[PDB]
Formats: sequence, C-alpha cells, structure tokens
Amino acid sequence: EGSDDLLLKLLELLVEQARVSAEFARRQGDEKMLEEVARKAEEVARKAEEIARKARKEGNLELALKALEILVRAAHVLAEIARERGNEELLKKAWKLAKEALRQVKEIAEQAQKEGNLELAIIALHISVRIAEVLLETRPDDREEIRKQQEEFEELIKRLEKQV
Amino acid sequence: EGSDDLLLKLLELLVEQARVSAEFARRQGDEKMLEEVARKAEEVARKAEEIARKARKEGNLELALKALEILVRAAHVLAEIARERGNEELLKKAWKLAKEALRQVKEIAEQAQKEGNLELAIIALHISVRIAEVLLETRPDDREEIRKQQEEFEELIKRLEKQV
Amino acid sequence: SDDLLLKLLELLVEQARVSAEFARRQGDEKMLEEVARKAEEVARKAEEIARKARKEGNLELALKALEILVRAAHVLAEIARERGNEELLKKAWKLAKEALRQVKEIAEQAQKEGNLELAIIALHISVRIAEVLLETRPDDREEIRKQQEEFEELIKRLEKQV
Repeated sequence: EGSDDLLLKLLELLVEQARVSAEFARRQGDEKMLEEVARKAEEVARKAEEIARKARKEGNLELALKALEILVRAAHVLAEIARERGNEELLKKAWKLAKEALRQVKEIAEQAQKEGNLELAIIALHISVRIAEVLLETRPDDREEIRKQQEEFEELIKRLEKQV
Repeated sequence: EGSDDLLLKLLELLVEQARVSAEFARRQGDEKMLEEVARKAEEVARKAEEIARKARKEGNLELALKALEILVRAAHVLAEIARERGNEELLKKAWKLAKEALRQVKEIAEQAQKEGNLELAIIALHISVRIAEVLLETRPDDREEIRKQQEEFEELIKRLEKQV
Repeated sequence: SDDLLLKLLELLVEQARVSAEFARRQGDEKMLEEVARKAEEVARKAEEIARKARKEGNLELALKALEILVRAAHVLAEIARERGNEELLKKAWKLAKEALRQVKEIAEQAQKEGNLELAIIALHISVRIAEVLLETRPDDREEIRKQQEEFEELIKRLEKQV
C-alpha cells in the first residue's frame, strides 16, 4: 500500500535520526535523552513488526521484507544505544527483536524459495545476515541462536544454487 | 539535465578517491598530498554547491538534493582529513559547509512538501541526518546547531506523518 | 543466469564476514580457515564470470563480477589483518592486484568508446580496490601512485566528454 510504503520510509528516517541523537546524548552525559531515543527505536521496531505481520498475512512478501529491514535496523540502533548506555535490559530488548526478525525472515525466505522467487529469497537472506550482526552485538554467547541463522542460511543457499 | 547528473557522479568519484588518498597520505606522512587532497575536497564542495543553487533556481529540486548529498560527503571527507592532521581550521571549514548544506536542505524540504512531493521531502530529511553526523565530527560542542537540526527534523517529519 | 549467480556470491561474501566474527569470538581457527577458503572460492568464481563477460563484450556484467571479487578480497583482508595472518593478507593483495588490472582496462575501453556510465562504475571499483591495497600492502607506494594517476587521468577525460 502507498500508505505503508510511506510510513516505512518515515520509520527508517526516525531510526537514522535516533542513531545520531544518541551519539550526541552520550557525549553530553544526557542519560534522559538516551532513554528517550531508546524508547523511540523500540517504538519504531514495534510499528515495523506490525506492518510486516499484516503484510505477511495478507500475502505481500515484498512489503513484509521492507518492514523487516527496518525492524532489524531499529534493533541494531537499539543495541548501539544499549552499548552507549551500558544497559543490559536494552541489550536484551534488542536481542528479542532480532530473534523475532530471524523467525519471520526465515519463513519468508522458505516461502519465496518454494515458490521460486529467487530474488525475494535473496533479499530475505540478506536481512538474516544483518540479523546475525545484531545477534553478535547483543548476545554473542548464545551460540544456539547464531547457529540457527547459519544453518538456515546454509540450508537455503545450497537450494538456491541448484536453481541457477 | 543528464549532463549535470553525470557531473555530480564525477564529483562523487573525486570525493571517494580523496578519502582513500588521504588515508595513504597520512600513513606516509605526506603532508603535501594531505594538503592537495584537502583542497581537492574543497573544490568539489564548491562545485556541488554551484550545481545545487542553479538546480534550485531552475526548479529541479531532485538535482539540487543530489548535489547537496555530494556537498555533505565532501564535508565529511574534509572533516576526516582535518581530525587526522589535527587541523582546527580545516574542521571549521567542514563545519561551515555542513551549516550551509543544512540551510539549503531545510528550504528544499519545505518546498518539496509545499508542492506535495513527499519523496523529495524524505530525501531531504535523509541528507539532514547525514549533516548532523558531520556536525558531530566537526563541532560537537555547538549544541545550538544540532538542536536546530533535531527541531527541524521533528517538525517536518510530524507534518509528513499526517499524510499517511 | 550470471546476474542471479552474482547475487548469490555477494550473499556468501556478506555471510563470510559475519561468520568470521563469530569464529574469532569462539576461538575456532578451523572455522576461520573455512570462511577464508569460501571467500577465496567466491573470488575465483567472480573472476571466471568477469573473464567470460568480457570475452562477449558484456562490460556491465564484467564490472558486476569484479565488484564481488573486490568485496571478497576485502573480506579476506579483514580476516587476515585481524588475525595477523600475513599469508592470507598476501592472497587478498593478489586478488586486488588482479582486479585493478581488469578494472583499469575496462575503464579505458569504456571511456574511449564513450560509455560514460560504465566508465564511472569502473572508477568506483578502482576506489574500492585502493582501499583493499591499503589494508594488504600499505607500504607499496608505487601501486597506489599508479592507481591515482590512472584515476585522475580518466576523470579529466570524462569531464570533457560530459
């Protein structure tokens, strides 16, 4: 929908602005602004999850991956803010978002690969790469969640290789 | 204008090459190359600024935003060169370029939504976030200029949210 | 087609960089060796596609494959420089050297023929190669000089042709 594509573009801008605003707040020792920026990233991740959920349910796999790319970017910014704050609760929140994204991206990737949409499955696998980067930043000692991305990536890329 | 579009692509290449050339010049202790790269980045910023003004005059807002993106990238490269060589005056010139780009981006961003062109208003806000990053690298203690960018960002994006 | 295969090789390059970070975190030197070999394999397949695409005169496709060859060499250099592995840092330098020779040739051909868009893409890859040369052989003043003369001489020609 034209309304949801516009909303996702604005959500991405809020994520970019939150990243720079957190850098300034960290330099100033403004922990209150750091908490407001963190809540901004959480709010964007919540809305992006909404859109990806409705899009995947209504069959729009392309809109779902656009919303998931923003969800992952918001979780990455939230993990950065958690590092700036030295706050493990914010780090746990970003890790939960990365898990939610990995499960949805995996489902969309299998759906696109089953239907033979190679480009859509490639875009999904690209987001799962960015998800693994967030997992490394948040909880790198949870080898189960990281191996799950590596297995789902390895099992699918070999299938896509056969169809080319 | 296809000619001005290709010209900006060439200016984009000169900025990217200036960035890497500055890294080598710093490694070899070649202050002669470090000075040549710095003014090369300055000449690109002025040329991108000229194209931006002419594009804005002709009513081509998309071309003006492409030129300003080059101007900001040139200012960032200048800031990286300056903070490397420890030159406060080169940092000041890069700050000045960022402040001028911010003023032009804010004008285009309102003119874009005044014509109902939400996509160009979104691109302008993208550039303003890149400008805020340059302000962080040049004068982080100029709290008024960054607060000015955040207020303009919030005011405009809230207007665009009302169109979803 | 070669377009879809290149998109797959690029995905393998992205996963290799993240898999190498986890391998270093876990201290698995055997996994680091496997990731480096997969990056080396992607670089070789990209060079194959570049040579084929150039033989048919499909310069657009050749530059897409050379872009991936440079990204593969860039990932290799990061693994080598992080581990301090001088051996892998030399193999990445050889891939960058090979890419710059092919990129410069396509950049000259495109500029002579007037394909301004393809010449710009080639010059963009040349900048990415100079970055890899910084990571692998920073003290080699000559290769970077030649990259800089080739770059500025080709830019000047394109400014006139635009």
